[PDB]
Amino acid sequence: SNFTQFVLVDNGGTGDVTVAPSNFANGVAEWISSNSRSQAYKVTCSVRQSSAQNRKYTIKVEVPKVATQTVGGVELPVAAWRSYLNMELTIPIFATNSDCELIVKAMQGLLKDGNPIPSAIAANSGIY
Amino acid sequence: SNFTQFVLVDNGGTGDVTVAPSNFANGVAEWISSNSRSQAYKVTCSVRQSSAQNRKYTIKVEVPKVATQTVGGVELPVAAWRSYLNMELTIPIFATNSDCELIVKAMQGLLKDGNPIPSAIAANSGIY
Amino acid sequence: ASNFTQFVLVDNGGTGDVTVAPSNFANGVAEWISSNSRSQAYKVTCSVRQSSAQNRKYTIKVEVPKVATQTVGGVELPVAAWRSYLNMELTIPIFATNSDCELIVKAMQGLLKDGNPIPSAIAANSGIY
Amino acid sequence: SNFTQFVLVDNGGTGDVTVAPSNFANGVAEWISSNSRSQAYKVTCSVRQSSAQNRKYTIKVEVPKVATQTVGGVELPVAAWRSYLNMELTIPIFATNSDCELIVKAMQGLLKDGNPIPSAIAANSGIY
Amino acid sequence: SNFTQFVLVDNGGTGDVTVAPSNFANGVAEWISSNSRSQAYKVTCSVRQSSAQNRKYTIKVEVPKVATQTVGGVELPVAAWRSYLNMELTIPIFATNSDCELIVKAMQGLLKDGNPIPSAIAANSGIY
Amino acid sequence: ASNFTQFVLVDNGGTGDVTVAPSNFANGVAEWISSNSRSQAYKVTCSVRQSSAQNRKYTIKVEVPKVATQTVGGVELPVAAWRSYLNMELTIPIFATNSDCELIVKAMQGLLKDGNPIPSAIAANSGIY
Repeated sequence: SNFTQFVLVDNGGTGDVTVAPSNFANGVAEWISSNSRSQAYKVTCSVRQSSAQNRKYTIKVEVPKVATQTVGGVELPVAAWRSYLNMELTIPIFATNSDCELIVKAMQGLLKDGNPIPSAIAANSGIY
Repeated sequence: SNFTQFVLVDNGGTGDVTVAPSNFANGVAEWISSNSRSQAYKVTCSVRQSSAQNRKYTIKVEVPKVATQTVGGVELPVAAWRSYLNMELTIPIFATNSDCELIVKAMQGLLKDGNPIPSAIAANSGIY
Repeated sequence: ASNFTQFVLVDNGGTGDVTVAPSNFANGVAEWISSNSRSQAYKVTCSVRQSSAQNRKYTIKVEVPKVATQTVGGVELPVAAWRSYLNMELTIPIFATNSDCELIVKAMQGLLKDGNPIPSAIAANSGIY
Repeated sequence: SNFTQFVLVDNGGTGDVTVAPSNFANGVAEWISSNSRSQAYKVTCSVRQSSAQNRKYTIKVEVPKVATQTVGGVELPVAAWRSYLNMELTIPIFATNSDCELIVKAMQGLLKDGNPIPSAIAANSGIY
Repeated sequence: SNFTQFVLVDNGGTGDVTVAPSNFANGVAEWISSNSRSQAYKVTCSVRQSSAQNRKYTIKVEVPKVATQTVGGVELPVAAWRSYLNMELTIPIFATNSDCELIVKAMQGLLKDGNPIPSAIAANSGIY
Repeated sequence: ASNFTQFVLVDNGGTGDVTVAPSNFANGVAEWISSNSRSQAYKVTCSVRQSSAQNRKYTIKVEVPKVATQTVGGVELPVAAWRSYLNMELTIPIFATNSDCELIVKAMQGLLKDGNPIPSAIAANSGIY
C-alpha cells in the first residue's frame, strides 16, 4: 500500500516534516502533517482517465508559514501565508512501466539540486 | 548564467539526454535536445508577476517516443507520441531565499525515488 | 567573458556590503537583485536599444528600499517602508568610439565622486547654492 | 555652500576635466567646462518636492565626443557629437541623512570600475 | 557554450578582424568589433521555429566601407558607408545532425574562394 | 574570362562532392543546378540589381534537398522529402571600391568558417548562448 506516511521535507533526521494519510474521499488521497491543522502541510493526489487515450495525475502541495496571530489578546496558531504547488501530469495509455519510470526520472531531474529551475526558485529569482 | 546546457535524463554517463538553450523570445527560455527537432526533448521556463503579491513560474517539459514513420516508402524521423508536463509554481513576494530553498526541496522530495507519486507514475498506476 | 556578473552596489568596507546578483534577462532587460525577499531587495535594471537611426540609448534603474516589518491582519510580514528610485537615461551617438564611451563613463564617475557638489547636496538633503 | 567647481573627469592629475559654476537661474545649478557650449561638459542639478511623499533630484550631464573632434569648429549634426545623461533620484520624505548617504553609496557602487554596467557602457556593449 | 569571439576576417595572422560578444538581449547573440557602432563589423544570429515543419536561422552581418575612411569620424550618409548581409536558413524539423553538417558544407562551398558567386561579388560584377 | 562557371557546392574531400553547373540565365537570374532530376537537385541562384540610386543589392538563394523515393499510385518516383532554403541579401553602396567588396567577401567567409560560433550552432541544432 502506497497510502502511507512519508517525509515531505527531509531536514536530516531532526526537523523532518512528515505527512500522514487523512482522507480518501471522491478518489482524492490527502496527506496532512501533525499538530494544528491551520499550520499543517497538505499533499493531495488523484488520477483520472481524462481522455480515451490519456491518464491525468493531479498533485497539489501547500507549504505554510508558521506564525502566531494575536487579535484582542487571543493567540491562535495560524499560517501567515501559504505556498501552493499545482502539478498536472498526462501520460498516454500506451506507456509501459519503463516509460513511466523515465517520466518520473525526468521529473526528479527537473528539480535536482544545482539545476536551473530549483536554483531560481530557491533564490527568489527567475531565469537569467 | 543559468541559461546553459544541463542533463535532463541522467542514464549514468552513457545515454544521457542533454538539452541546450535554443530560444529566449517573449521572456520564455527554451531548451531543446540535439539531433532531429521532431524527436527532441523540449523544456521551457518563464517567470512572471501574476498578482501584486505573487510571482508565478511556468515550466513545461515534453518527452518524445522516438520512432520512424514510413508513408509511401519515404522514411521520416518522427515521434510516435509525446508526454507533456505542465508545472505552475506560485511564490509570494515575501518569501526569502531560505523559503525558496525549502520550496525547491519540497518539490525535489515529491519526486524522489521510492515516494508514492513517482512510483505510481513509473508503474503506469495511480494511488492504491 | 560575460559581463552579466554580480557586483557590490553599496560598499560599506567589507562588512555590511550590499551585493546584487544577476536574476533575469527576460524581454531584453538585465536585472540584478540582492539576497533578500523581493519585497525588501535592492534592484538594478539595465537595457540598451537603438532609439533613433543614429543614436543608442541606455536605460538604467536602481531601487533602494527601506526595510521594515509590517503587521497585516495580526501577522508580521517583511516589507519596505519606502523605496528610492534612480532613473538614468544615456543617449550616445553611433559615431562615438570606445574612447568617447570611456570619457562618458569617467564623467559619470566624477559627477558622483565624494566631495563633489552634487553628491554632497544629495547626502545633506539640500540643493545647490 | 556647495556650488563650487570640481573635477568631472579625473585623469590622474594631468588632462583632468574641470567644470566650474556658470548659471544659477531659477535655482538650477549649472557647471560647464572651458570650451564652447557645443563642445563643453555640462552638469545641471536641481531638487524639488515631486509629490506629497517624495523629493526628486534632477541631474543632467552632457559629454562631448572627443575622437576626431575639431576644437572650436562647427560640428554638425549636434546629435552625432553629444552624449546625454538624464538621472532622476526619487527620495521619500522619511529618509534621514544616513539613508541619503546609503543611497549615495549605492549610486557610487553602481558605477564603480569593474562593475557590470560601467563595463558594458565603456565597451559599446549590453549585458551578455 | 558557443557564444565566444572569433576571427571574422582572416588576414593571415596580422590585420585580422575579430568580433567579440556584445549583446544577448531577447536571446539574440551579437558580435561587434573594436570600433564605433557606425564603423564596426556586426554579426547577429538567432534561431526560431518559423512554421510547424521548419526552423529558421536569421544571420545578419554588417561590413564597413574601409577605403578612404576616417577612423572615429562622422561619416554621412550611413547608407553610403555600410554593407548589409541578411541570411535566412530554413531547415525542416526532420533534419538530423548529419543533414545540418551537409547544409553547412554546402553553404561553405558556395562562398569558397574561386567559386562563381564570391568572384562576382569581389569584382563588383554579376554573372557573365 | 566568364565567371558563370561550375563549382563544388559541398566539398566532401574528392569523393561524394556535390557539384552545381550553370543551367539558366533567363530574366537576369543566373542559376546553377546539380546533375540530378530537378525534383532532387541542388539549386543556386544569384542576381544583382540597382535597388536604390546609391545602392546595389545581391540576391543569392540556395536549395539543399533531402532525396527520397515516393510511391505515388503504385509507382516509385524520385522526390525530395524536404528542402532547406538559404536566402542571402547583400546591399553594397555604389561608393565601395574593390577592396571594400573584398572585405565584405572575407567577412562572409569568416562568418561561416569551421569552429566559429554560428556554423557550430547551426551544425548542432542549437542556438547561441
